Amino acid sequence: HNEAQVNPERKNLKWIGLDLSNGKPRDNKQAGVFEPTIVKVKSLKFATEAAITILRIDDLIK
Amino acid sequence: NSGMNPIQTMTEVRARQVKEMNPALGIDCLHKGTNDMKQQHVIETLIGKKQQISLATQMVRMILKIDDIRKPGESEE
Amino acid sequence: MMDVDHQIAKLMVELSKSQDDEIGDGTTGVVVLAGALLEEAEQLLDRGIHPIRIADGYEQAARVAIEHLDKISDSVL
Amino acid sequence: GTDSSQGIPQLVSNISACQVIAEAVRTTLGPRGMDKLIVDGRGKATISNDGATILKLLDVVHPAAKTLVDIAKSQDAEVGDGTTSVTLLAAEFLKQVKPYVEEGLHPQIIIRAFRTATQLAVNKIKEIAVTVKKADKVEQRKLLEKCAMTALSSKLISQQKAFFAKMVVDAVMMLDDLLQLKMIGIKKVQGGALEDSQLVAGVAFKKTFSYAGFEMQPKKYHNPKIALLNVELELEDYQAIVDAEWNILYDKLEKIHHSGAKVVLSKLPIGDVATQYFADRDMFCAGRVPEEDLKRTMMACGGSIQTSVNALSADVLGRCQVFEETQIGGERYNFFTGCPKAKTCTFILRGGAEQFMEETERSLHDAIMIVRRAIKNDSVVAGGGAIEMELSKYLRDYSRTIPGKQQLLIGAYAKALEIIPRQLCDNAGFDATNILNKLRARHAQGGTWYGVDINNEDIADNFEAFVWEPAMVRINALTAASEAACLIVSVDETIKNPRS
Amino acid sequence: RGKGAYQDRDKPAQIRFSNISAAKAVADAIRTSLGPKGMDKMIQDGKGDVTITNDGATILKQMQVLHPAARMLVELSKAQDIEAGDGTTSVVIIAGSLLDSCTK
Amino acid sequence: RLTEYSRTLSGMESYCVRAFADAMEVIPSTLAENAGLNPISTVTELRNRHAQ
Amino acid sequence: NAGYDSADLVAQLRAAHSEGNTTAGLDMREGTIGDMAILGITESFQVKRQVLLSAAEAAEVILRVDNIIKAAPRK
Amino acid sequence: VVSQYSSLLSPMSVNAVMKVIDPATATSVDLRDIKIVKKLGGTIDDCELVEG
Amino acid sequence: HPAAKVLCELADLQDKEVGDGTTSVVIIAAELLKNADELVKQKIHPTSVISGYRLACKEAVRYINEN
Ligand SMILES: Nc1ncnc2c1ncn2[C@@H]1O[C@H](COP(=O)(O)OP(=O)(O)O)[C@@H](O)[C@H]1O
Ligand SMILES: Nc1ncnc2c1ncn2[C@@H]1O[C@H](COP(=O)(O)OP(=O)(O)O)[C@@H](O)[C@H]1O
Ligand SMILES: Nc1ncnc2c1ncn2[C@@H]1O[C@H](COP(=O)(O)OP(=O)(O)O)[C@@H](O)[C@H]1O
Repeated sequence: HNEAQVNPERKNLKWIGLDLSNGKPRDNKQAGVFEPTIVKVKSLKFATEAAITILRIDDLIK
Repeated sequence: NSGMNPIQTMTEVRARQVKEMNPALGIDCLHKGTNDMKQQHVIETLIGKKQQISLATQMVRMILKIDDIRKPGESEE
Repeated sequence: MMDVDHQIAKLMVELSKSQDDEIGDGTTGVVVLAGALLEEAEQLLDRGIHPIRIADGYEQAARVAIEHLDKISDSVL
Repeated sequence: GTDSSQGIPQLVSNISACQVIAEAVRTTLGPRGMDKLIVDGRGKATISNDGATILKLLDVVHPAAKTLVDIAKSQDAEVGDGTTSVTLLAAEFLKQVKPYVEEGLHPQIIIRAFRTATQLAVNKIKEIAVTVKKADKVEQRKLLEKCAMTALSSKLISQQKAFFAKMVVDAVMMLDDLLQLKMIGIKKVQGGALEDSQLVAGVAFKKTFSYAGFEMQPKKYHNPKIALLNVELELEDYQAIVDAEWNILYDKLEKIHHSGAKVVLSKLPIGDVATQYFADRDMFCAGRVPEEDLKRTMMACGGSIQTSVNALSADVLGRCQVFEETQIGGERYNFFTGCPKAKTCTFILRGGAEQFMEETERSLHDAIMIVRRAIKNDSVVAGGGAIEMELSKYLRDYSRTIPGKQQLLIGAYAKALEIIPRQLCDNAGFDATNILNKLRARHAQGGTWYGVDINNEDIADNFEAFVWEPAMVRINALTAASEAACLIVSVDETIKNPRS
Repeated sequence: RGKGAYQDRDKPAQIRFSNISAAKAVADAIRTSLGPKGMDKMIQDGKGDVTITNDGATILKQMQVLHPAARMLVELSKAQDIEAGDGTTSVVIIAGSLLDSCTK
Repeated sequence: RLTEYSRTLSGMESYCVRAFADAMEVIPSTLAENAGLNPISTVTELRNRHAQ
Repeated sequence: NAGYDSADLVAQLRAAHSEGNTTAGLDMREGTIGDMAILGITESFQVKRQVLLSAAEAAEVILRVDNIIKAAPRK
Repeated sequence: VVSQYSSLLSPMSVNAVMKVIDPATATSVDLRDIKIVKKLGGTIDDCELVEG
Repeated sequence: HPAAKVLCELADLQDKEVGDGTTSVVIIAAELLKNADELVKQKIHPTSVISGYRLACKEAVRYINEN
């Protein structure tokens, strides 16, 4: 994924998934393992909110 | 040490020293009734006082820059 | 002849010895002056001030005090 | 030794020992760092802002501690500029790869990654190193004076810094012969002002009670020489020892002008109360001299040594230029100057304040190190927390390029290179965290030589600030730190052999 | 003139210093949770009860402390909360700082 | 304001009022130390600006 | 309770009562003498007399006890 | 705790404030006019106003 | 432990919202907590950490909706 950004001609290198059959880097858009956008967006948002809430809690001593 | 009120004497002597510049306006420890320190025949070497100030400043500066002491703290019985 | 344990007390002891064999009188002055210097230095440290600038300001202040002492000098036979 | 078993736990123990040994010296980096006072037995606590000087007096017992101190000592012996840097850098490497050893990262992988990262860093510093030696070095020495001024920038001695820098570089340019701490020996004198301080091309010592008894010496003598004598010179079988004493006393007077010696050196006391017996000599005497004085006088023109009772040589009054003995501050001082090869420089530490000894040690010696490294080396870069940022940025950028195990290790290495500005700005006292972010932004986008300013505690393009660091010395320091880190990481277990 | 009152008795003074020290212990345990830029407190109950919040007077209700000065500081904070409803965290901090000033 | 009043309230109580002001001055210091930036700076520019 | 002088004020009030000033008392504001009638410091005659008599009676009661004997403590 | 959402919650919260008070003659605001349920779980972004 | 209760009920909230991803959100949250605790032991006041995390989340969602 470094080449995805450093190299402007390597635009179509952004979906190197994980082929769990062999555990080798692999094109995944062709492979077809897909995740809904809403799922990842809400997952990241909820993880960040949970992190903020926990980090905002320190009013004990132990 | 004596017992007089410190801060009122402090302010009064400071105001008088503002009125007239004099290293002889200070505390009347012996209760002689006058703040004219020279009139009470008190003399000390200037070298002593300058050395006092310089030594105190140097020692305080040195202590300010030291933050390392090692202790075992085993609380032996 | 104090049971000094921390090296800072020993440093104050050598301060007193240096003032004593340098002059002889005023050895109490350096100790009390350092005590008060540290008195306000510890609140300045509590405010969150690193010792370097405190030491520099203290040295400037010592120079000012020495200049005042030189200004208000008076000598006799 | 707790969980000092073969494998990773002993490596964890070594890393912890390295962290502990770093903590002691972690706070003295830089010219404005705090000093350390620790009890050392009989209470002779020593004040020393140099981290290496702290190192010689530590109590290292862990094998990791010893195998880091030895690397530090080797670096100190090779060059005196930078020993806290290498130890603290290696400690950072160790503690930033510690979160990787426990996962099962085999140490050989870390060794390979460290070596390749060190090679990348050496290439990067070589391709960025800038040579400014040709920029008016032999002539127009004002650049050297400006570089020396950094040693006392925005300090209470800045007003007097210009003249001191000019005359020390003047002394050095004819003394650019691999100087060191012992070669240039300064002396502290009380009284007077600090402005008229000078650096004689010789030595300076005081005729103490055990140094010289005779006075009004023939100062204007153009053939001085040192005469080393290993014998005393001061003032019913009792008559036998009385006669022996009289004979010895009479015999010790034959090495004054019969042997032709103007300065006599002896390790036994010279009686000032016996001056009336020393007045007949009409010649200078020196007793209880330091070994520094002995070596400086020997290298200057070379004094004679006498071994027998009446030893005599042809170098008793040989070739030395001129003798000097001038009272300074109301007290007579001895100057064994005036020699054909007087390759020494003694600073007359004129000053009312007696406690400025450490201040002048940390000002003048650092300034003369700066001028010596500027003269000897040719290529320098703007550092003071700037070049380390460049190396860290380049290594972190290169990390994402390569796939494999060593990517994460090189990333941790680059993350460890950022500690030098951290420690420098913390020792200054500023908010370390803000300095880091400011440096990183102004360095990644702005420039390649933006560094910290210790005076106003903010960033500055250190290339204009003239914060120079010799490229070769920095390369050697980084190589030593990487080698120490690799050596520690490549270790599994110690062998005890307590008794049998 | 000269000397005034000898002032021989001194123990209640140092007892009051101890009270001020307890009050500052409570105060700087409370101080942190003030303002949006601020961070919640640092106090654990001896019995083990736990609360987690940013409004000070809730923490004031957390502590089961011994010294009466701390208890009456809690009373002060809750009284201020009853009266106006804002700045309660500020009041305790001001009180502690004033107590240290009285010490000096 | 309390500091300058204590300056103009010369007496035994003047330093008491000065310490009152100094102790009360902590709330902006608390907010500033929450922000990391120098509270001493924060308050000295606050003093200067309010004086201006 | 205010840190004022004791002996000087005792002597001053002694002299004032020597001239017959049964109204000369201390003032906490200045630590000097004054007219309690003018200064407003007034006290009930009955309360003060009761205080004095009760103090004397309690002192007399206490001084009349010589020996105190303690039985076996319960703790 | 509502720092970023303070700007968000201010309009709705204030509008609910005038719902339980008279913004013309009520000299005192009753704190007992509004009750809160401690619903285990949830997110501040899910603010819900109930008039019943 | 109350922190564990908070984390697991956030996980339940995410599951009730979108379904899949409970493991991912829990793991990411724990990783963020431990990294931020290390960084706060690195003498960083936590509110700056919270602000940085929120900005990073905003940039991340904008990036995802773009790439
Ligand atoms: N004026 C200065 N500005 C920036 N950095 C400085 C300055 N003076 C010294 N340093 C830094 O201090 C480091 C070494 O200082 P120090 O640890 O005190 O002594 P040593 O060189 O013996 O280790 C150098 O790497 C140098 O970058
Ligand atoms: N957006 C803001 N910007 C700056 N300061 C604020 C802001 N919001 C609140 N404050 C400050 O926080 C302080 C305390 O308010 P608050 O914490 O709500 O009361 P309490 O301390 O009783 O809980 C106030 O003095 C106010 O100046
Ligand atoms: N065929 C696949 N290859 C690689 N990864 C997969 C595959 N199918 C699912 N995944 C991964 O599983 C993760 C989500 O699973 P998980 O969150 O455990 O489900 P649940 O939330 O129901 O427990 C996604 O991040 C996705 O990358």
